[PDB]
Amino acid sequence: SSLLPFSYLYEKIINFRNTLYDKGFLKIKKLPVPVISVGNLSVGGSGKTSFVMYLADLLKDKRVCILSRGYKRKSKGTLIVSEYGNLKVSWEEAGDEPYLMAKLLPHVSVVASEDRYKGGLLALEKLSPEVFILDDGFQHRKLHRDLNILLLKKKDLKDRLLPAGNLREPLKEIRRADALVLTYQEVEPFEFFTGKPTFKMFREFCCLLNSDFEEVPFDILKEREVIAFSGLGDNGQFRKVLKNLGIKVKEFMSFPDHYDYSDFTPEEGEIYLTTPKDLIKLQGYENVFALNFKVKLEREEKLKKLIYRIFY
Repeated sequence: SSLLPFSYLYEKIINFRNTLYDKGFLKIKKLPVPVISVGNLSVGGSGKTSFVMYLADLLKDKRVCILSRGYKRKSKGTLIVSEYGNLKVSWEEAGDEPYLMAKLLPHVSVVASEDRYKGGLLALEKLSPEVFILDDGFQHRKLHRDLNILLLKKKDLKDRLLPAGNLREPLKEIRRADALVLTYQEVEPFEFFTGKPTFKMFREFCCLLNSDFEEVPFDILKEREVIAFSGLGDNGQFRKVLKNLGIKVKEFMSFPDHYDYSDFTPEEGEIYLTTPKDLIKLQGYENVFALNFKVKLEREEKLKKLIYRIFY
């Protein structure tokens, strides 16, 4: 209960901030080329990362560049992670999120930068792309965006601001979005009424991903028990997924959050499962995999059309 005052305080700061942006007291910068945004209001499991990839496949016909956050100080403030598939740095230097994104999109560039506008400059100069994509840039109002997509899960509506709840901004800020994406339909379906474009989003278990991030069937799991493991405190969520899919787990294994899997030595002739985020660190050990979900989006044709109009 003692956290609610802080929440009230936090609300004042955030609303004040947004207010400044609403009435043009703070500058919103513009890039010479189009900019699409993807984000959400809360912390924790979001599904934004899933959408970005799906989005990228819709722009396969064009020159795409991702503008990642690349959290932390150990960046220049700007850095090129991938030149259309080709990784130019290590996962240690680039971070887990951008690196992973780079592999999953072999035909797309990735740029890590705290400041996105600065990321754009380097982008246009060297890679010369046609379109940008902001992952988790809904709060980043510093940079203008033609298409501001916002993601919402059923939990978000029933949640509160930090530090009590999980929201970073009040639900009233939904209005800023140009289009909505209703997430987690596969477990908790719901509708939302705005007048804005709206799309129902499902995630479905499709296959596995090996270390080279090439798809392999999940039939290999049948009639075999597996040894699952997770690098951090996501185990409660990870196990839940394993249980719902109907995968038989003989044992679970948890590791320290910062564990880089340097000293692990896998038994021969055994199958292992883990998270994609951790899989990137296990290139070489030829019998470990990760779960792979793909986005099933209704009214796909309409979404492209939404996207297709911003290029003029």
